Amino acid sequence: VPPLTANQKSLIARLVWYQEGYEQPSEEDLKRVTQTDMPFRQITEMTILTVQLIVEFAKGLPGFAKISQSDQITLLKACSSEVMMLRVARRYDAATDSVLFANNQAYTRDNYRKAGMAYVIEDLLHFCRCMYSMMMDNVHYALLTAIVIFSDRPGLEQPLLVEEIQRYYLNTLRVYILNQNSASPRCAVIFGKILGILTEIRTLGMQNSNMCISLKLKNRKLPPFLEEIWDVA
Amino acid sequence: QELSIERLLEMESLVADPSEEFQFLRVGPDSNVPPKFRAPVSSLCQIGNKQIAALVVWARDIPHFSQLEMEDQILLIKGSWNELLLFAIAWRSMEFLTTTSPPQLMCLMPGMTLHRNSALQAGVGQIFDRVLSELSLKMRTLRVDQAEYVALKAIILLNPDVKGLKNRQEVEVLREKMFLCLDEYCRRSRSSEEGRFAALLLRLPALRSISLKSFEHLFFFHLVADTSIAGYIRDALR
Ligand SMILES: C/C=C/CC/C=C/CC/C=C/CCCCCCC(=O)OC[C@H](COP(=O)(O)OCCN)OC(=O)CCCCCCC/C=C/C/C=C\CCC
Ligand SMILES: CC(C)(O)CC[C@@H](O)[C@](C)(O)[C@H]1CC[C@@]2(O)C3=CC(=O)[C@@H]4C[C@@H](O)[C@@H](O)C[C@]4(C)[C@H]3CC[C@]12C
Repeated sequence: VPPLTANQKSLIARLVWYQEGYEQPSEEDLKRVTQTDMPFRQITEMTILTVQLIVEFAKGLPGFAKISQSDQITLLKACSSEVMMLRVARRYDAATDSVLFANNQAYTRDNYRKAGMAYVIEDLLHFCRCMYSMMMDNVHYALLTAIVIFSDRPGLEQPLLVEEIQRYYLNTLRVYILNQNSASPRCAVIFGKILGILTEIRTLGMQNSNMCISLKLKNRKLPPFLEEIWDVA
Repeated sequence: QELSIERLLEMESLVADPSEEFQFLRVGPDSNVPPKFRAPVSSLCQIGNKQIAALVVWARDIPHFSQLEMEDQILLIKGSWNELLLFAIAWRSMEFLTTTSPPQLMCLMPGMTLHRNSALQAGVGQIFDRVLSELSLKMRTLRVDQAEYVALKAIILLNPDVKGLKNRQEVEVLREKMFLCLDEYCRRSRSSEEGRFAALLLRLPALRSISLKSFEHLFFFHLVADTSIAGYIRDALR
């Protein structure tokens, strides 16, 4: 039964370390922001912090520094809203049907309404329910995040390099699943359901795009950091 | 009758009934399509309506599908028809792929092709190219066969994450069955290539993005009958 090679385990451990080190903003970053359009400003300001964290996880990934500066921006701009969806899934509370922010306040459908983001919250919470219905662990989550980052995106100069890099992470994920379940047939089902997430976050990511465009058109105060990364023309 | 790649394979060689005239796609009275190009676009809408109708009769006869709640059946086809149509276009257009100038030809249906210059004229060149590179070209390099293709079609349709499903678990069992079928097949037809299972399923997110982008164009030109679609699907399955 296919074991994990020394490099796959070293890879898994690294990603698990970077993951929990970057899952919440630093104490000082968080205190600076909370040092206080309330829902709207905390949603947008926390989203800046989240995107900063995603970028720092990405750069810590093996494979990333091997990719040209132009393709790094292409990968980061395209994938950052999708990875953000995995991060909210981990902070979702089923019992209260809400998202737990880094300050420990629970944000409901109502808070997103008052912040003018009712468009986005329905499908997000549904995703969260479906995503916490899966009961995913830290390794699945870490590997999946790397798989999203190294996905094929339009405008890549070296998409075969990126594919090769992503292929190593998919294999690590597949072999890690086989080692969790003693290589039974249902390993394909677990692996398939996980890969299925890649497709549902493309919808949510595009909804995030539309929300940003909408906010700009409705003359709402959307930060330039976010306008920049998500190409809100 | 069991959900198997064998049965999906024998479902491709079956013809939809002509008497299912449903207008999922149509040039509206409100549409911003220029007068001169109403005729071609209306024709293409009609070609798409034929295919949609074919996908409905296809879906309805998938093993265990007609045994699902009727409202759920409608939801699964509503959520997947656009992806299925683009997937089928991408499969058909592999034939028309021949330094390394970008592919010029999209097979809309047997006999009929759409040229790049026309997609350019219509302002849909980017998306035309993505269908042909991320789908057609990719499926050629991967050498996806018909068995693999019909498996992915069923997986596309059998989506338990569709919003508003009643018996969510009854879809999940049908999709999990398809993962097993697909994985079994891949370990047998291609036991040499590690990563084929994942490589086949990586096409699905790409197809979702492309599908979402095509809806934006369709709604901009007022080509889609959003309110009536659910009624047509109910009518057609009936
Ligand atoms: C999943 C959907 C698959 C269903 C398949 C059936 C196709 C439905 C219609 C799609 C049209 C394909 C583009 C070719 C248009 C041919 C006519 C033409 O050249 O007019 C140009 C005209 C210049 O005017 P204009 O006002 O000067 O144009 C503005 C400047 N360009 O353009 C127009 O008037 C508008 C044409 C309608 C474009 C709708 C495309 C949306 C669907 C995209 C995905 C479908 C697959 C095809 C990929 C290419
Ligand atoms: C248009 C827009 C601003 O991009 C909308 C983003 C919004 O819809 C999201 C996806 O729902 C954002 C808003 C607040 C948010 O950034 C977050 C606020 C938080 O306090 C934490 C901060 C970090 O720890 C994240 O890793 C998780 C979380 C919950 C993130 C996840 C993504 C959230 C929940």
